[PDB]
Amino acid sequence: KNLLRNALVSHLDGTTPVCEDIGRSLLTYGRRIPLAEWESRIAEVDARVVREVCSKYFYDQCPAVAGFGPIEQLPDYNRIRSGMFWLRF
Amino acid sequence: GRPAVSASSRWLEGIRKWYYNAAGFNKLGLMRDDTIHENDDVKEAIRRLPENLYDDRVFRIKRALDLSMRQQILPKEQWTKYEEDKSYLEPYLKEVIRERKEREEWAKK
Amino acid sequence: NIRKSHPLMKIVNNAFIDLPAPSNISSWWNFGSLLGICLILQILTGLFLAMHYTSDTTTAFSSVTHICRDVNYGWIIRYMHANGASMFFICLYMHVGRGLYYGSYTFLETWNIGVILLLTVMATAFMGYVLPWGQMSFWGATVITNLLSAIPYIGTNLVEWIWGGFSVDKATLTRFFAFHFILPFIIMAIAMVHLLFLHETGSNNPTGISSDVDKIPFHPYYTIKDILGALLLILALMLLVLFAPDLLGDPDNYTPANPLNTPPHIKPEWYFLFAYAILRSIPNKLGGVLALAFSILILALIPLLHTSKQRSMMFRPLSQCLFWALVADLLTLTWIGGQPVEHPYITIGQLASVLYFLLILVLMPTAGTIENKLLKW
Amino acid sequence: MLTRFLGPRYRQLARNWVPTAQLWGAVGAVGLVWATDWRLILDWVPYINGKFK
Amino acid sequence: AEPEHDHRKRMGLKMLLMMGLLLPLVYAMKRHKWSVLKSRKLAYRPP
Ligand code: HEM
Ligand code: HEM
Ligand SMILES: C[C@@]1(c2ccc(Oc3ccccc3)cc2)OC(=O)N(Nc2ccccc2)C1=O
Repeated sequence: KNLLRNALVSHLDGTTPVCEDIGRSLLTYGRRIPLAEWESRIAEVDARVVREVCSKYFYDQCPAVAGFGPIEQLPDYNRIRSGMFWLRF
Repeated sequence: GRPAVSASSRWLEGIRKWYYNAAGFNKLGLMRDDTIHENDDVKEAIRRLPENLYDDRVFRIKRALDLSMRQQILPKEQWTKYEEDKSYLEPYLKEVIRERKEREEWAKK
Repeated sequence: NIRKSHPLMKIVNNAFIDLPAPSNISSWWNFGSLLGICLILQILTGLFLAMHYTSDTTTAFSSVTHICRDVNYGWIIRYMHANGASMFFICLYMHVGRGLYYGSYTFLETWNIGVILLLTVMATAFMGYVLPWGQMSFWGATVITNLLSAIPYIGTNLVEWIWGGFSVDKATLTRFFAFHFILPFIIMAIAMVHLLFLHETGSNNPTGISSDVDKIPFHPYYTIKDILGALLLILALMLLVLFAPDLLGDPDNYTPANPLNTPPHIKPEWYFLFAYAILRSIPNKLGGVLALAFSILILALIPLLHTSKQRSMMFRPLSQCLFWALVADLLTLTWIGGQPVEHPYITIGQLASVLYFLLILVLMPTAGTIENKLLKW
Repeated sequence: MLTRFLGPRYRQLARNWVPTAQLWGAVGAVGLVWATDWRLILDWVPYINGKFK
Repeated sequence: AEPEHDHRKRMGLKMLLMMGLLLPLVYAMKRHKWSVLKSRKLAYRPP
């Protein structure tokens, strides 16, 4: 959480990054979303939220894999796919 | 030390060309040299190929192994045509055999 | 956690999980794991049969019937054993054929170990079959044992030695029980050594061309391919056990002991037929047994007779025809080995015997040489 | 000295795995019961009364 | 001679019935996992 707070604030430092943020936020969210709202969102996150939210997008999900280079040892897709779930769970 | 052509040579060629088609490695896109049994003389010949040939053979072999697993073959339009079949490994292999044979003749004295 | 570091799972991982294997190995490659399943099968059922069988001349035939009638489910265990022995040979045959056709024998050590594994299981099955002390068990035991008597100078001290007497009697049934119990454990060790030498290079494939550019992990792929194929081995085994228990089993072993009376037409088990025909062909004591030994011991000469510039027979029309002529010839030997030594049969049996050797020692190697020339190699 | 595993994080870890450990026992119980045909335990399941009385 | 005769064929029934369930299923498990290889596509793109 703290890492996100520092990142959020560290980023919006100076006219250019803030401008880019105003400009594109309006494109995406439609509004600006003031620091404080982000803060409340972040505050709401606890272990449970991480577990659930992660499970939803990650758990037993088919990934997209891209590889370039000396990739003979890159695991087979089935093998990568089996790493997306845990047999003890 | 030359002149001749023969209707017979064509029959011999026709028999070779016949067997080549019967062998069928050309249905997998392979070329003759791709199918040679890698012994030491051969591994060294593979080793001496220039990048382009070395890489082409790798891709052809992969293409064939992949066909073999699906027990499929290439469209007839893509089979390797006898007589468009390049003896790319031969000269390296012959040379590696010559040098070995030389080593052997030296080991005799 | 990790499969790779633990001194033990590291072996497992390197043998069944991460072992790089050819993307293209065929059904023909399933037999090695089926041979392993066979060995384990024989081991488990074998064992439970040992908890109830007795090795004395008197009660031997009887204890086996005790198993089939009295002991809970002994019949199913007994039939799985018997039919498992046949499957084991079915698998040996395919496995050895696969190696010939595809040039796999070029892995010298692992192929040589295979031959040893072949002789070991044949030794094992022989001792096994004698165990119930039936008519064929006895006479088969008498025939095979006497082969050793052909050996010059020391021939007879040897058979009597292996007998522990003046003929197949008491002493032999007991020792055969013993050797038949230990052999499969010794086989198991040789098989691990077989698998060790094989991993040194990994598997060959249908094309006879290196697959290092297209290796896949043994695990998800061959793990499931092997499972599926085990279930097929099982169906075929059960069909026998559960629908045709006596089909390969000779009716004469259902009659006890007769050292005094040899059955009219004694017939080998099945997997010995072709070799039995070869031994019989030639009307000579020594030469028959020599031909017999050579008929199997020939596998180890195979590698010296490789003549082709290619490994597999996949791109070799001539060799292919001769290969099947070999198979067709073996099938002829099988038919002939199960038939009376008479008119049409002895001549057919002698010509098939020269053909077997003629094609391995001369025909195949000559085909390889002309296939090379045809290709301008 | 097992006090290395005594603290808040370990207690949260213990919690997150309770349902899993619970459900594993479920699997083990039902599985032991069904493999030995636990006369005692089974006689209570509605169907699976293939022991009449 | 063969007291087990009737139990054997009842088992035998079950063996074909079970085998007829498992065979298609295990076969489908293997195809699923082999999907990835069977439909994979290759392309060579040398300099
Ligand atoms: C675990 C090691 C083994 C043990 C302890 C074992 C035990 C036995 C016993 C006690 C018998 C006599 C009872 C009967 O005939 O049914 C027997 C017979 C036999 N076993 Fe084994 N055996 C073992 C490995 C093998 C192997 C490797 C083979 C070869 C595949 C084999 C094939 C046979 C055969 C053919 C018979 C004669 C079967 C018959 O028709 O009755 N067994 N075995
Ligand atoms: C107890 C008997 C045997 C066992 C347990 C056994 C087990 C195996 C296993 C697990 C493989 C790995 C892959 C495959 O399925 O092909 C294999 C491959 C091989 N075995 Fe055996 N086998 C036995 C008998 C033989 C015999 C009789 C021979 C030849 C006389 C033989 C020579 C080979 C060879 C040459 C390969 C090379 C693989 C290939 O080229 O595809 N083995 N065996
Ligand atoms: C099962 C059998 C047997 C087992 C293993 C054998 O080993 C070989 C198999 C093939 C090739 C060489 C040996 C041979 C016979 O044991 C046995 O008593 N017989 N019966 C028999 C009948 C007539 C002549 C000789 C033998 C077998 O078939």
